[PDB]
Amino acid sequence: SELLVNTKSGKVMGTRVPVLSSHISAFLGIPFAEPPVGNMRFRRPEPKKPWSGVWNASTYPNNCQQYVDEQFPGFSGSEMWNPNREMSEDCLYLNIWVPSPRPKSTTVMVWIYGGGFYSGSSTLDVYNGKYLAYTEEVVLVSLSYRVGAFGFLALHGSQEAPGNVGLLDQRMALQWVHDNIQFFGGDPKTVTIFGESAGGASVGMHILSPGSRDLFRRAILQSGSPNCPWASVSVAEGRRRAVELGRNLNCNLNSDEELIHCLREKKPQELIDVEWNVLPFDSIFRFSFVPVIDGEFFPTSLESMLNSGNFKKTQILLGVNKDEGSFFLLYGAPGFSKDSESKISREDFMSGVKLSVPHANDLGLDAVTLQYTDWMDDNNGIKNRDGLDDIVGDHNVICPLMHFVNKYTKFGNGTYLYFFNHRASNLVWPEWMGVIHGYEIEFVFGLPLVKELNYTAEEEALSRRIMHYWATFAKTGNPNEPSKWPLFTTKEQKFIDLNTEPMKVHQRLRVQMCVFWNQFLPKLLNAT
Amino acid sequence: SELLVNTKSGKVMGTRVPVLSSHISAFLGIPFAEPPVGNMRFRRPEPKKPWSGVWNASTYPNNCQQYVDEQFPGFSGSEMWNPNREMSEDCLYLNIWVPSPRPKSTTVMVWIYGGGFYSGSSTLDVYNGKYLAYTEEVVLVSLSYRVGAFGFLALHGSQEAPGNVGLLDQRMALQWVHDNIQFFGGDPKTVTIFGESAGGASVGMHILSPGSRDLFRRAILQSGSPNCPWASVSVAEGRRRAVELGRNLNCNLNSDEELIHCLREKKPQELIDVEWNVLPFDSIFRFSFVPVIDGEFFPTSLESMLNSGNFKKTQILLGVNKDEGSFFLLYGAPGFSKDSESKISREDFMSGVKLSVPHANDLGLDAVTLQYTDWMDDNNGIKNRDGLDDIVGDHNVICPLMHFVNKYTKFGNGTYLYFFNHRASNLVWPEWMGVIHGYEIEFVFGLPLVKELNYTAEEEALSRRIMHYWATFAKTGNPNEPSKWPLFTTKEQKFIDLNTEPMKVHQRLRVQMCVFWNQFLPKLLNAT
Ligand SMILES: O=c1ccc2c([nH]1)CCC[C@H]2NCCCCCCCCCCNc1c2c(nc3ccccc13)CCCC2
Ligand SMILES: O=c1ccc2c([nH]1)CCC[C@H]2NCCCCCCCCCCNc1c2c(nc3ccccc13)CCCC2
Ligand SMILES: *[C@@H]1O[C@H](CO)[C@@H](O)[C@H](O)[C@H]1NC(C)=O
Ligand SMILES: *[C@@H]1O[C@H](CO)[C@@H](O)[C@H](O)[C@H]1NC(C)=O
Ligand SMILES: *[C@@H]1O[C@H](CO)[C@@H](O)[C@H](O)[C@H]1NC(C)=O
Ligand SMILES: *[C@@H]1O[C@H](CO)[C@@H](O)[C@H](O)[C@H]1NC(C)=O
Repeated sequence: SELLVNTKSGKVMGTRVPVLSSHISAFLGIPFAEPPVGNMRFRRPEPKKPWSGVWNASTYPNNCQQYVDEQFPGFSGSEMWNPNREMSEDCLYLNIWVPSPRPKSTTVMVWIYGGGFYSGSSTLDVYNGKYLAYTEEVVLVSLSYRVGAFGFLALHGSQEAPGNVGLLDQRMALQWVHDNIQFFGGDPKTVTIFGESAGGASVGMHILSPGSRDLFRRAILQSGSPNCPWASVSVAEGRRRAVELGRNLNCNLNSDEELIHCLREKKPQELIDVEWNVLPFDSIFRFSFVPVIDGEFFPTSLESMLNSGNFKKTQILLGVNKDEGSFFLLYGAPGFSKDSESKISREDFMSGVKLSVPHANDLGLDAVTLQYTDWMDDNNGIKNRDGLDDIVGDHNVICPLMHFVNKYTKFGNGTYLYFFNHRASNLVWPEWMGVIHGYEIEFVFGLPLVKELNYTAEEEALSRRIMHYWATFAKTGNPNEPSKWPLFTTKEQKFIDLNTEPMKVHQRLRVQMCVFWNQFLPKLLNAT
Repeated sequence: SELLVNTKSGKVMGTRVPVLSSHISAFLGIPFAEPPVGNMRFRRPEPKKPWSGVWNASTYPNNCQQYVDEQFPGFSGSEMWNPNREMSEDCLYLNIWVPSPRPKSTTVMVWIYGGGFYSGSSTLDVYNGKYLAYTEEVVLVSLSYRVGAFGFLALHGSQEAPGNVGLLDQRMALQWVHDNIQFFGGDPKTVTIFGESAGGASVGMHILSPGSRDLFRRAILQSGSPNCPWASVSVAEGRRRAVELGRNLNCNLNSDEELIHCLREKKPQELIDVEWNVLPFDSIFRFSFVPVIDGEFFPTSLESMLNSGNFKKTQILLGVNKDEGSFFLLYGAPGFSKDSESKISREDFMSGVKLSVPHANDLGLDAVTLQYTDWMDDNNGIKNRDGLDDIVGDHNVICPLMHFVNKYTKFGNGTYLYFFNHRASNLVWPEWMGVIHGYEIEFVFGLPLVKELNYTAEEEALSRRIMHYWATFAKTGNPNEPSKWPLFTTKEQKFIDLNTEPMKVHQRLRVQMCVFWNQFLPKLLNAT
């Protein structure tokens, strides 16, 4: 049977699903690790023990325990990101969509969800892999990994909560794909890992980590990169946050063992209830438990690894959206709200910059403020709002990505860069938010091909070329079919806009602002 | 003309090639069998029909259809093993390097490539025979043979895909050398067949097979022997895999004729795409289509043939490398990777032993684990990594070879044993891999004599003594020129280390571990 597959872990039985008036097989909820519960909470993942009998992979698995967004109850704009299954610490599963008839040995794509390392689910409707698997004939995999304290509580030195375990969950699912995807018709020598936001940062982290490099072929990074300011912390900062988490739950803090034991007796929701209290600064776009530069998963600092070419050399395709920062301001900065145009006073602009570059002294805050203010029109509310939006996006996503791409390209085997600036016709978020962080995903997963979702015909056409670019790149290392997306090179630095207009090629994506964020401000904060 | 040679099959025209500031003649691509295409796929080879006119033997022939390594695109360490010519089922050719001026009747050496019986090419740069032909004045021949399903699909009972045809390809090239090498100045009564890994196992198979014995004089086996656990299967297992291959390609499986007809209509790459899906166990160092103990090429089981002295009696020179197993763990076991020191956890060690002795029950896995674990330091990552490396190498190469050599020596006419443990100064593979499977070949073929390859002067000197040992042994049955490599005897069991230090003689190569693999574990698995 087409729905029965024999893996090295045991037999698994899928389910047939309809897609654009046709059908494909889906194997939902395949376990790849032992449930990280009880004493295994905070520990490195262990491989799933093989099972006898047939594993029912006909329904989505649980989502990992995470903070749930309740800012706009029932608003589809925000709820489409929340867990749509019951949450459970027993959440280490992967999902596979396989073309029908079963391919023999085709291109594989593995999706790694984002969510700032504190949330995310592989089961969301925008991540439904049937459209891409079907339209491009690829075997599409989506994995899961522990987030929040469960995935990233870090007490360096302890083997009980070493940190980075959520990245080790990702690695284990990739080990499983490498080892078993051939039975589903996937080619283990042609797997592309791709992800957005924290998922894109994760993809970049597996490209850097010696221990993950051999498990995949190529990579796609969407609005995220490994060196993002919110994507990692030192082992000392990770320790300080773990201790502060324990302090919030009245834990004995005399030894790592005492702290970890206490944290393990707490119900999941007790950890999530105080998670946000450990941030060191009043800040925006900062998450509590994220990867740690531990000397193992990351052998040295991310920057020296980038400088010395200490990373997987292959092809990469990556890019950013026009208004990466808007939703972080909506959710966390004074003066911004969902139902108003959010014109910002100079006072709110300034408290907004303080929130956006939490680690800066007064001189640094003045350098950012000057760089983003039009002094011939300083009380223009629209300009203040847009300037703040760009500050958040440039500092947190764009400039870190541009720095990663220029460092990568020097040693890599091929780079394709994009700038996604299409505002969807059916967007439910207000206009001031522009092309929002996460909104290129629906085009990557082909949602505009389904009539009921109400996209325009040109949006469907855009979705189809993006999917074909992503799959063609996954298959060959080049998004182009033998109008050209030019290669990004050290010298030329070309990239394309990705929207409904005829392709335009440009150069040096946000160079002006990124020289400020990647060279000047850091020098400024280091001297003062 | 020195480049024109008249053989029993027709005239062939060679090409003059430069070597170490001198020159020799090369006759590349001489056909020895009819192309095994169309309805001849899976069939025994047929002798090449003589041709009129002159055969252009100035360029390398195609390589046989095989799985291609893409784990490290462009890495020279791995690509030096991949086909460097176009692949084609039309691949049955041999290559000859002849000293200049043309010898009258000199020592002949025939190289049989390895590659686990699923890959390999006679045209690789490490197999360039000009250095050895030139430096030692031998006529050097390299043959080819079908690998993968093309060479070893076995449906015992059928004459259409009887199995072992790849070994019959080897035999036919040897028949051709026996019959025609005199015209190239070679002495047909003094031919030494030599090969590495599956090539060394093949050499041992022609020593056992009654039908191949009279076609050569002496033999050299490098890191491989006929009784290796991965080198053969029963006719029942061969049948089960052929049927499973057919099942993977939606073949009618009602009769051998139906299955074979279906398999013959498939394009080469369709067979290679699913080849790895027929292995019975999750395993490492196991290949899908290998020789079958069929009652014809091998009259009875390999072990009873060894026990009863049913094999060619002559002299043999053979040996092993220090870390035969490392690359198989890199490529197939969790926790190992090219760019890290690969320190293994106890968990990865254990899943590694399961993968390495696929055919063992739990008690057997416990016996291997206990034998290779230092219990005073069980979490030592380096020790776990090295222990696993030794398990793979001892079980797959060393102990099978030691068993073959002790059985052979009882009836043979002279044995010389070696242990190659020199790690090359210019090795591109990480340190943890040690003296890798296949890395003595470059010394046997004299690559260190070419300055541009960057070896040390002592490496050049080592290469020169190995080449002179191999050629002197091929010419006389003794590697020594009238410091001595002592004869391996039943009583003394002496062998030498082969490296840049002064020769040291030792005894009983890995006896302790090999008594475990050759006597205890098999008894254990047979009783339980
Ligand atoms: O001092 C502090 C700092 C923060 C906070 C507190 N105290 C107290 C508790 C509330 C917490 N605030 C809730 C913030 C949660 C994280 C900020 C981001 C808003 C929620 C994002 C959820 N999901 C989205 C995701 C993506 N795009 C989106 C776009 C629009 C709206 C929501 C999106 C892209 C993929 C990742 C998830
Ligand atoms: O369940 C399974 C088991 C295996 C596999 C799959 N599924 C799915 C497909 C991939 C296949 N894995 C690829 C394995 C290929 C064979 C394992 C060995 C690695 C490739 C060896 C290629 N060439 C080499 C050869 C030699 N020495 C070498 C040394 C270092 C690196 C490569 C070397 C010595 C001569 C023979 C070839
Ligand atoms: C798999 O689970 C679903 C719902 O949990 C159920 O409808 C279906 O019958 C199950 N299949 C089998 C054979 O257990
Ligand atoms: C990628 O590598 C191959 C060989 O290693 C080389 O021929 C090709 O030019 C490289 N491409 C780029 C964009 O560096
Ligand atoms: C032999 O073939 C090579 C290339 O295919 C060519 O350069 C050479 O001229 C050929 N020799 C003859 C006489 O056909
Ligand atoms: C090899 O055989 C010859 C004669 O058959 C004999 O004189 C010689 O001693 C033998 N050598 C060995 C090592 O058995």
